[PDB]
Parts: sequence; C-alpha cells; structure tokens
Amino acid sequence: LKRVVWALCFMGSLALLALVCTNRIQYYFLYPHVTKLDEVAATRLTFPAVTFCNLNEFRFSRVTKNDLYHAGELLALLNNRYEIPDTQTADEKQLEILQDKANFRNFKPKPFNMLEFYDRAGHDIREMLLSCFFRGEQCSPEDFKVVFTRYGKCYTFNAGQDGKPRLITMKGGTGNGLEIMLDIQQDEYLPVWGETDETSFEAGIKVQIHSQDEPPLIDQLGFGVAPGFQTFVSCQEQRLIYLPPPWGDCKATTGDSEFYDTYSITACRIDCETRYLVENCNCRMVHMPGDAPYCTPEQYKECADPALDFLVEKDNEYCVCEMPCNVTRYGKELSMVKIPSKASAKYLAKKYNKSEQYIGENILVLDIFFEALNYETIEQKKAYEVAGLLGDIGGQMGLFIGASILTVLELFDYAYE
Amino acid sequence: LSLKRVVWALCFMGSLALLALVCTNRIQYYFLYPHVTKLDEVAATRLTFPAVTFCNLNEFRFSRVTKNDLYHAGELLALLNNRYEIPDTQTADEKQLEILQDKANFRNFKPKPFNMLEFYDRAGHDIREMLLSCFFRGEQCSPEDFKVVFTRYGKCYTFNAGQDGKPRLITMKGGTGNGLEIMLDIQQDEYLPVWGETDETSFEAGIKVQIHSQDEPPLIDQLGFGVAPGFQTFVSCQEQRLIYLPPPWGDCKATTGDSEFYDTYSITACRIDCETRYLVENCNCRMVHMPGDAPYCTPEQYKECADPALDFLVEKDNEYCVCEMPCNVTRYGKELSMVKIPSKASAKYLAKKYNKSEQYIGENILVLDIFFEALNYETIEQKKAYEVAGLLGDIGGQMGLFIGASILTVLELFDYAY
Amino acid sequence: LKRVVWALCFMGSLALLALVCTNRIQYYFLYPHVTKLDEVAATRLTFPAVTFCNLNEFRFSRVTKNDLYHAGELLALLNNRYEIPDTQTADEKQLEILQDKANFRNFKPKPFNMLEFYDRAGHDIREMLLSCFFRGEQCSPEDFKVVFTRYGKCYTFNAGQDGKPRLITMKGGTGNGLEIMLDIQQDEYLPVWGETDETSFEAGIKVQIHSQDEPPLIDQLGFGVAPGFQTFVSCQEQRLIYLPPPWGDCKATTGDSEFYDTYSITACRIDCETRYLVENCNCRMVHMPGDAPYCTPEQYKECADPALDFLVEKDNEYCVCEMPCNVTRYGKELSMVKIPSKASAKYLAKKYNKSEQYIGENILVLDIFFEALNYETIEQKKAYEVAGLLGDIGGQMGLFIGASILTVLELFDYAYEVIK
Ligand SMILES: OC[C@H]1O[C@H](O[C@H]2[C@H](O)[C@@H](O)[C@@H](O)O[C@@H]2CO)[C@H](O)[C@@H](O)[C@@H]1O
Ligand SMILES: OC[C@H]1O[C@H](O[C@H]2[C@H](O)[C@@H](O)[C@@H](O)O[C@@H]2CO)[C@H](O)[C@@H](O)[C@@H]1O
Ligand SMILES: OC[C@H]1O[C@H](O[C@H]2[C@H](O)[C@@H](O)[C@@H](O)O[C@@H]2CO)[C@H](O)[C@@H](O)[C@@H]1O
Ligand SMILES: *[C@@H]1O[C@H](CO)[C@@H](O)[C@H](O)[C@H]1NC(C)=O
Ligand SMILES: *[C@@H]1O[C@H](CO)[C@@H](O)[C@H](O)[C@H]1NC(C)=O
Ligand SMILES: *[C@@H]1O[C@H](CO)[C@@H](O)[C@H](O)[C@H]1NC(C)=O
Ligand SMILES: *[C@@H]1O[C@H](CO)[C@@H](O)[C@H](O)[C@H]1NC(C)=O
Ligand SMILES: *[C@@H]1O[C@H](CO)[C@@H](O)[C@H](O)[C@H]1NC(C)=O
Ligand SMILES: *[C@@H]1O[C@H](CO)[C@@H](O)[C@H](O)[C@H]1NC(C)=O
Ligand SMILES: [Cl-]
Ligand SMILES: [Cl-]
Ligand SMILES: [Cl-]
Repeated sequence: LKRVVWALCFMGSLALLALVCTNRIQYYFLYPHVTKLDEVAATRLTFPAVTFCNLNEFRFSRVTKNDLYHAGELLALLNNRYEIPDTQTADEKQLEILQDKANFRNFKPKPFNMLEFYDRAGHDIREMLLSCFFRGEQCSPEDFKVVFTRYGKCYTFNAGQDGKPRLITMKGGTGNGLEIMLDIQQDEYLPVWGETDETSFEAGIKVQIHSQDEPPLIDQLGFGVAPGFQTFVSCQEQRLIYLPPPWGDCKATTGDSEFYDTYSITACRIDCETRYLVENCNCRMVHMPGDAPYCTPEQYKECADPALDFLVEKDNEYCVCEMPCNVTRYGKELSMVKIPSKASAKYLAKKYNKSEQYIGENILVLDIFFEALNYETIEQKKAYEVAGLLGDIGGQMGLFIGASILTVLELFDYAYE
Repeated sequence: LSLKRVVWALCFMGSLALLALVCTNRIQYYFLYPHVTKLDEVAATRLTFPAVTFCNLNEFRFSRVTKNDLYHAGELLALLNNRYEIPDTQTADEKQLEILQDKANFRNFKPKPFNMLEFYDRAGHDIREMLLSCFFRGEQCSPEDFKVVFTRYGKCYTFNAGQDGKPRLITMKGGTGNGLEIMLDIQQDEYLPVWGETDETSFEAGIKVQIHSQDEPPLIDQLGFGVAPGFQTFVSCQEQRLIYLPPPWGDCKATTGDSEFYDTYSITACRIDCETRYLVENCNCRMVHMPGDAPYCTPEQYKECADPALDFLVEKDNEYCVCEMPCNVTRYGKELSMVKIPSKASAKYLAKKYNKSEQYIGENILVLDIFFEALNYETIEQKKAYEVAGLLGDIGGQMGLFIGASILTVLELFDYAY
Repeated sequence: LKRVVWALCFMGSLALLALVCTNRIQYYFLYPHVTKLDEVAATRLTFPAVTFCNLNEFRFSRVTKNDLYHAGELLALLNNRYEIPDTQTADEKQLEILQDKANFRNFKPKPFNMLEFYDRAGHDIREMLLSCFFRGEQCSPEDFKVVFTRYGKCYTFNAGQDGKPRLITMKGGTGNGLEIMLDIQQDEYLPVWGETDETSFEAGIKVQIHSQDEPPLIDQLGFGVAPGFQTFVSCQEQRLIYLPPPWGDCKATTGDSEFYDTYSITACRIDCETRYLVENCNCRMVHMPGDAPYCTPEQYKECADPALDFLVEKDNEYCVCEMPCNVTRYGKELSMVKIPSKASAKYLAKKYNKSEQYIGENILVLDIFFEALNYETIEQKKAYEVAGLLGDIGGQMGLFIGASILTVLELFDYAYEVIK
C-alpha cells in the first residue's frame, strides 16, 4: 500500500535538523567568551625589566654657568632676569658657590641642549650603585641600560638585548631575585627654591617593574623607595589575554613599529603624547621617541610641561587607548626594615667614606623577587567555537543522514528498475 | 535474519532509557541551583573616583581643651586622676604642663554644660589647618571639598563624599596624574600629652585613611590603613566590583533590606547599625559617631559603658553583631610605597613657606597620593549556571535525538510490526 | 557491481557516528579542567600562624669567650687568626669588652655547638615582647613557640597543636586580629665589621604569616617590619585547590611524613636542602630536621652557607618541587604610622624604663588582621567526567554498536556469494 509514514518521517528528520542548526547557529553568533583563571608556581619564569630613577633630576656639582643661564629659570634657580631670586635657602656655602655660578657679567652663552643636559647632569649609575646581585651573581653598572624618562636619566636592569640568554627565576624568595644597594646622593640634590615640574620635595627613587617589551611610564606608574630602609618587593606575574571583536574589544599591532614593536597601553600613551606635543609645541621632550627637535628650556616652561601635564592629569579625550590583547601585570607586596642598624652604621660609613648620619639619609637596599605562586593567568577564551558548533549539530545531522541512507537502501531496486 | 528486528528494537529502548537518564540528571542538576563566577580585569574609562576619608591619630588639639573640658573629660583622657589634685607629669613641651596645671585648678570653678559631640567638633583637628595643598587631576581642591564625618577617632574628613553638589569625579588613565594628591601637617605640637592608656589616646603619630564607595560609610578605626609623617605615600589602586546571588543560588542580602540608618546595605552599615542598637540598649546612649537620635554618651558613660561595649563588639563578639553578605560589594585593591619628605635640599624651602623649623617639617608633613593603575577595574560576578531556558534547551535537544533515532526504527520496523 | 552504493551507506553511516563519538571522546582524554573562583566574608575563619625573627642573630651580652673563639670568624668579629682587626672599627665601649673577651692567652677551647649557641644567645621573647593582644585578650611569651630558622632563634604565634581551642576571626579589622609591641633591642646587636651570611646591615624583624601545617622559610619569603613604626597588615586568606594527574601536576600528602605531616612547597624545599647539605657537607644547619650532626661554625663558613646559598640563589635543577594539591596563600596590604609621637614618648620611656631615644629606635607595633572579604577560594574542578561524556555521545556510540552488529550481520549473509 501507500505509506505516507515514510515521507512524514523524512520531513520530521529534516525539521529536527533545521531547528538544531538554527538554535546552535544563533548561539554561535552571540560570540560568547569565558575567562579562564589559574594561579600556579611556574618554572623558568622570565624575570622582568626593572627601571629606576633618582627623584633628583640634576646633580648640583654638574650644573655649569651655561646650564644655569639657559635652564636656571626652569629649575627655579634664577628669576626671569637671570638673577638669583629672593629665595636664598642655603645658609651653607651652597649659595655662595651658586652666586659665583650665576655671575653672567661678560659671560658668552654657549650652545645648550636639554637632552645633553640630562645626560651630563643626571645621576650616574656608577656612583649610585654600591652593590648589585641577581641570583647569586654580581651585576655591575654595565648591566643597566640608560633610559630617559620624565625624571631625566634613569636606568633599567634586564632590559633585554645584551647576552645573558634571558634571565629567569625558578624558586620563590629573595634568593632568586635582584638585590641592589644604592646611594641616592642628597649631597648632589639641586637646591629647591620653588615648585616646578622638574622640582622635587622628596628624596629617594622611583621604580617600575615591567615586561621587557613595554616601555616605562615611571613618573605616572612607578612606586617609591625611601632612603634609610631595605625594601622587600614580593611579586607575582599576572598574564592577561583578551579577545578582539566580535568576542571582545582588544587590539594588537604587528611587527611594524611606529615607535614601539609591541602594542601596550604605555606604548600607546607615549606615542599619543609625542604627537600631541609635536603638533602643539613643535618639539618633543627628551624622553619622547621620534626625530622632532627637542624642546628648549623655554619651550618646556611655556608649552611642553603644561601640555604633558594636561594629558596625564586633565585630558579625557585626546589620548585614550584601546585595551591590548596581551598584558603582563606584576602584583606587588612591599615591606621594609631600617638601614643601617646602630651596630652597622660605622662599618658602612667607613666602607663608603661617609659620615654615619649620611648613610642613614642616603643608603637604601632594594630586593625584588617573586613569591612561590609566581604566576597567574587570566585569559578570555572563545566559549563556542566551530568544533563546538559542528559537534552540537553533528548528532542530529547523523540521524538525518541515516534516514536518507535508509531511504536509499529502500529504493535501490525500484530506482534501478 | 530476525536479529535485524531486535537490533532496531533495542536501539529504540536504549534511546528511550538515555532520554530518561539524561533529562532526569539535568533537572536534578538544575535543582542544585549552581552558579558560575565570571571574572574580568580591564582598563575602564569614566571610572568613578572613590570617597577618601582620613583622620588625625590625635583626637583633641591641646590648645582647644578648656577648663570645662578638662573638668568633664579629664578622667577619660587620662589627664586627671581626680578633680582635686594638680597634674605633675613632665611634658615634651615644658609649657604644656604649666597650662595644664592652671586649667586643672577647679577651686571655685562652676561646671558648665558639656557635650562630647561639641567637644570633638570644636577640639578636633581642623582641615583648614592640616591641609597644606590639595590637587585632583590637575585641579586645586580646598578644605571645602572635604566633608566633616565623625568616626571613633573623632572629627575626620571625607574627600569626594558625593553627599552635596553633583559633579561626579572620574578617572580615565592610570597613574598619579589622574588621582588625588594632598599634603598635610599632622600638627604634633597640638597632640595631647599621653599619660595613660585609653581608647581615646594614641602612642602613634600620623593619620588613618580609608578608601571606600560613596554609598558605604567608613569604619576607619577597624579597616583604615595608616600613613606616616615624613613620607610621601603612593597608593596605587584597582576597583573590584563583586556581585553575589541571593539565597537560592547564593546567600547574599539585597542592598535594600529595609534601610535603617543608611539607604544602601553594606557590611559596614550593618555593623554600625548593630553597634548603635547594642549601645543604646546597654548604655542608654550612643557614641558621637553613631546615627539615630539617642542621647550622646557623656565622658562618664564613654569610660564606664560605651568604650567597653564597643571594644567587646569589635574584638570579642562572635554572635551579637554578625552581618550577611551584601549582594553588591566594592573592594579597592591597594599597593602602597613611599619616599622621604623633605629632602635636605627642600627642607629649608618648606620650613620657610609654612613658618616652621626644618625639624618640624620632618616630623609633621606628609604627602599622600591616591590613584589607579592602568588595569583599574576588575569584576567578579556570580551568575546562574543553569537557568530554566537552559534546561528546556537541553531537554529539547535530547528529545530531538530521541525522535531522530526512533524514526530510524519506525522506518525499519514498519513492515514487520505493522 | 552497483553494490557499492550499498557498501558506502554502511561505511558512511559508521563514519559519521564514529566522528561524532571521537570528537567528545578525544576531548575527554585531554582531561580538561575549570577553575572556580569565589571571594566572600567567611565566618569563624582559622587565624594563621605568625612567625617572626629579630634581624640580629646573637645578643652581644650573651657571647662568651668560647663562643667568640669558635664563631668569631663566622660573625666577622675575628680574622682567620683569631684576632680583632684594627681597633678603630666599633664603639670603644664594646671594643674593650670584646678585646677582653677575645683575649685567648693560653685559652683552652671547650666544646661548642651552634644549636646551643643560637638557643642561648638568640633574642629572648620574654624581653622583646612588651605587649601582646589577640582579639581583646592578652597573650604572653608562653603563647609563642620557639622555631629555629636561618635567622636563628625565632618565634611563632598560634603555631597550633598547643592543646588550646582554635583561634578564629569573625569580623574585618584590627579588633579581630593580633597586635604586638616589640623591643628589637639594638643595644644587644652584635657589632658588624664585615659581610657574612650571619651579619645584618638592617635593624627590625622579619615576619611570615603562614598556615599552621606549613613550616616557615622566613629568610626567603618573609616580609620586613621596621622599628619606630606601627605597621598594619590587612590580610585575605586564599585557598587554592589543584587536581592531580591526568588533570593536573599536583601531588597530595600521600605516603609517610619523611619530615612533615603535610606536603607544601616549603616542606619540600627544606627536605631537599637538608639532603643536599648532608651529602656535600656531611652536616645540617641548625634549622634543618633529621639527625645528622650539626655543622660547626667552620663548616658553616666553608661548606654550609655556600651550599645553601647555591640552592636558594643559583640552583635550577637539584631542588625542584612539585605543586601541592592544597595551598593557602595570604594576600596582604601593609601600611604604617610613626611611633612614638612626641606626646607619647615620655610615657613609653617611663613605662618600659628606657630613654626616649631608645624607644624611637627600638619599639615597633605590629597589627595582623583580616579585611571584611577575608576568604578567597580558587579550585580546579574536572571539566568533563565520564557521566558527562556518556550524556553527550551515549546515544551515538550506542547506535554505532547496533550499526556495527547490523553490519557484521549484513556482510555475513552476503557470504552467501561463496556458494556461487
Ligand atoms: O578547540 C575547541 C574544541 O576542542 C574539541 O574539539 C576537538 C576534537 O575533540 C578533536 O578530536 C579534534 O577534532 O580537534 C577538535 C578541535 O578542532 C572539543 O570537543 C570541542 O567541543 C571544542 O569546541
Ligand atoms: O548528539 C550528540 C551531541 O550532543 C550534544 O549536543 C546537544 C547540544 O549540547 C544541545 O544544546 C542541543 O542542541 O542538542 C544537541 C544534540 O542534538 C553535545 O553537546 C555534542 O557535543 C554531541 O555531539
Ligand atoms: O551531578 C553534578 C553534575 O551534573 C551535570 O552532569 C550531568 C550531565 O549533564 C547529564 O547529562 C548526565 O550525564 O548526568 C550528569 C550527572 O551525573 C553537570 O553537567 C555537571 O557539571 C555536574 O558536575
Ligand atoms: C603575550 O606576550 C608575551 C610576551 O610578553 C608572550 O610570551 C606570550 O606568548 C604572549 N601571549 C599570547 C598568546 O599572545
Ligand atoms: C673621603 O672623603 C674625604 C672628604 O670628602 C676626602 O677628602 C677623601 O679624599 C676621601 N677618601 C678617599 C680615599 O676617597
Ligand atoms: C546590585 O547589583 C545589581 C547588578 O549589577 C545592580 O544593578 C544594582 O544597582 C546593585 N545595587 C542596587 C540594588 O542598586
Ligand atoms: C611665624 O614666623 C614669624 C616671623 O616670620 C614669627 O614672628 C611668628 O611667631 C611665627 N609663628 C609662630 C607664633 O610660631
Ligand atoms: C586543604 O588543607 C587544609 C589544611 O591546611 C585543610 O584544612 C582543608 O580541608 C584542605 N582542603 C581540601 C579540599 O583538601
Ligand atoms: C631601669 O634601667 C636601669 C638602667 O638600665 C636599671 O639599673 C634598673 O634596674 C631598671 N629598673 C628596673 C626596676 O628594672
Ligand atoms: Cl596620556
Ligand atoms: Cl561590630
Ligand atoms: Cl631550595
């Protein structure tokens, strides 16, 4: 007889497949994601780059008559008339020497450049670094790469480019980390007679721990370290991965570097800051990339400093960056003990040829290492991929192919006639 | 060749048992009301800057303590053993004992009305005197940007309380520039001499600070962090928004549970509310920093009932004042660091600017920077892992597999069974 | 033969089903995991153990002529000739007493033991502890357990297994925690005339907050606390649970307790370090477990310190520890204020019978407590278990079987072709 039951079942089988495909395909277009977390003790962890700056930008003994003439006003050492202000806070022979230095009678100005000034007058790592050790191995001034920041001449440990085939840490604790003893040299601090962006009321250093493929932004993001203490910095590397649209909203540039090889929030901000200053001040500050001419002291005071301050303080629209797809964050827990103890003050004073009082106001020890659970990952993952879609329809699709197959083994003869 | 009949018969049966087991196991799972906690850490824009409350560790300014104050609160502050003997304890500042011995002479003195709130409000440190400089995102702030708030430390101040005005302060980029920077003078010259150990006296110098959501009251004596004079302290933060699910899936309490003294539910609001009811019931008074309208405890009540009662609650209590988890919580992760102030090179400038000795600057001035790091926003939210719609979808998919498999049977066992 | 359009149906049929099953089965064999996170305010949270050490290892007043003879060089107080270098080095007050104590004229060395020296000369909790309060209740020296570490004689508050009820925290804040005031006693600090693993340029204490079943490794993992400040340590307990193979690479506390009842990274490191030193120096440092003989001060300087330093600084393969399946981490946020204020110095000086100057250079207060959200859990869970696999492809691998039988039962009757 006539069995419509077969044509009805075939339709159903196709109908069920249509619904499953529509449902699963709709969910797929929602491009959902899941964030996977894990916190473990990784081995062979790559030690980061560590940048540090003295809070004092220019060494008093390195400031010359010509430097004073050109940048004196910027440093608040001279008034708008090339003269020492009514601010004479130096009952010492520091004012005396400064007045001789400020004597411009018959003085002939010589060429001046801010970058050269920072490079020449900035604190010298060779003098600041009293000792340096990384995982039991002694490091020297040469292990530090010079990098210019808003603080001027700063230094980066393990910047990555030398030999030492990637520095790594294996265990938790100070032993597997970096330990440095520094002399901040307050005797070389520039007298502070006013408040300016280059002026500092504080003594110590600013530090920033960051990935080697990310430039520092130490004036904004660094942490402080005070003289007279041994500071312990226990860290945890946190690797965050994000997804680009339609899943997420991150971004990731390719090899080609407008200024920086890798994309990061800092690289983006510095890039944007530089273009903003070049456009508005027709010059770049000494710590900025590119080839525009460096700003003169006058431009720093009249345009550059106020322009950058606007960007890092008030701006809400000019330099806003998009999330990178790859970010490395370093969680840190800081603590400190006093240096020197009464029992070691004499030993340190003699060793470095300083008074005991000096040691207590200038020496600092900094330990940067990782805790046992040194590695955490937070990665956005695609929740419903193709393999997941096909798998979700494969089951129902099979039953349909089967019905069609059984339809073939049922009409093979009739069809063949 | 009859086996080809039982095969499609067993398959159908099996396909039936599978539909049953899977569906039953998924409805049971549903009734376990499971949850998933979703985590995401990003760099948010237009982040709302939190409220920042701070208190001087010294509760009463020496120069503002009068004869009447000493008469009423001298015992509480450990400055007097009784009202008939003259103080004789040497003070760091020699002139303080002399002034104290004169203020302590009550012979022929007529006591005037006294109030602890009035005393705190009048003798507590003045923000207009402590605040040397204040800047938020490049803009200069002033004492008026600070709202007076009473805590267990007495008269304290909150920056960006969000009580008055309207202009919501926002942060956009990571770093000190997008944050708050304040320079304070803690005024140790105004610190009351410490001659005994009480809950109102302190061995320390500096301030206590608490960064909190604007809709959450502070609990600074318990949860604040310290900031020391002689340093510039950097506080790099990260906002963490946590969302919890109610009783079925979780065990939180809607931040709208019959608002008592506060309109938003938080652990702190709950603790303060509970503490207040405890004190009003057991002491018949409330401390100056507590809400409500109960009478304010007198100095006598502070010493005899209030301090002991509040200490019991924040230290020993395990049952009286316990709070349920709120469904909405905002935590601020913080990383602190510091550098020294002043440098030898700036000490003279600061001394001259504020007419103080260089030594004074070194023991009283501090600078505090509160800002956010690049990845300023983290979210940790509990979500229902299996809702009804999800259960239906799964059941619908299972039936789809059932019908699909059974069709092969009806089609191969048609001629036979029918 | 047009029989292929019949042989393909069975093969194609078993193809799809096989594909659908292999998909989830291959996934199952990857043994995927999911990490569940939660952060809450737990009630009756178990307070951790808190270990602390003075940065100075030996009290000047407790050093004897015989201690000086045996440990002098190790402490840099004597040169390799048993003599005190150029007098112009330290306080003449201490120099004199030290010169007298160093006078070895026809002196006969008596037996010496480093453990005994640390125990006798190390700082005494009875002297360092000025006050101690836990949740409003006074604690005392008897509340601290002695524990030897590389810093020498240290102390642990709430070590546990002390026959007392478990200490618990219920609310956030300083009130529900520990507060201790210590005197670091710089007047007892050994003069420093050189740099050795046993000398310190710093003054203060080292502290380590840890679970009671985990030994301390304070020289490597502790945090510092400075004199002249009240330090606040706001904590959050974080419980991490990991899965063993094939899901993960963690190892649980199985077998016997070679040295410790529970497994932890620190227990593993201390065990390994001990074995390493016994092998290379045939002795163990005072803070190590076991029964090997204690290294002499000469062995410390010539073999032990260099050996341990190698392990904690340079080694990359000798002591590699596996991940525990259970870990408790304590996140912490530190802050501080100054002590004493100008207004409280006299009171403290009088109360503890010390000069005002002494108070400012030796006293410190430490507060260890938990924030409101005191408990975080991060646990690895199995993502795809057998029941889940069967729930996904139970029907497919079921039909595949039937199709297979139906197939074997097919080409079988096909064997009929043999006749012809
Ligand atoms: O990659 C995500 C995807 O993984 C698994 O699919 C695997 C499959 O199990 C393997 O046998 C092989 O075919 O590679 C596939 C991925 O390309 C999961 O089964 C699937 O749900 C998931 O989406
Ligand atoms: O049938 C095999 C197939 O079962 C599951 O796919 C389900 C899906 O998860 C449901 O949401 C709904 O769409 O029904 C589908 C089955 O028809 C497994 O998730 C999938 O991996 C498996 O291949
Ligand atoms: O019982 C906890 C368990 O429930 C669910 O696993 C189910 C599965 O979904 C069903 O299809 C069937 O196989 O029974 C299983 C339980 O025995 C959840 O999917 C699973 O995550 C959860 O642990
Ligand atoms: C993220 O960048 C780091 C280098 O900083 C690299 O090692 C890692 O593989 C990257 N992750 C991904 C998947 O892009
Ligand atoms: C030590 O410092 C003094 C004073 O500045 C100086 O005269 C002397 O040359 C220095 N000694 C050495 C060896 O550098
Ligand atoms: C509680 O959390 C929900 C979910 O984000 C939010 O919409 C609400 O504003 C929060 N608090 C309330 C009830 O206002
Ligand atoms: C502030 O300095 C002035 C002189 O510049 C002095 O007369 C005055 O007494 C000082 N302020 C006080 C009262 O401490
Ligand atoms: C983890 O270890 C602790 C002991 O430190 C124990 O109390 C707890 O029950 C353990 N948790 C699990 C899931 O094993
Ligand atoms: C106080 O210290 C002095 C000098 O160190 C000592 O002689 C005296 O015994 C101490 N007082 C008491 C009662 O301990
Ligand atoms: Cl910017
Ligand atoms: Cl309470
Ligand atoms: Cl080791």
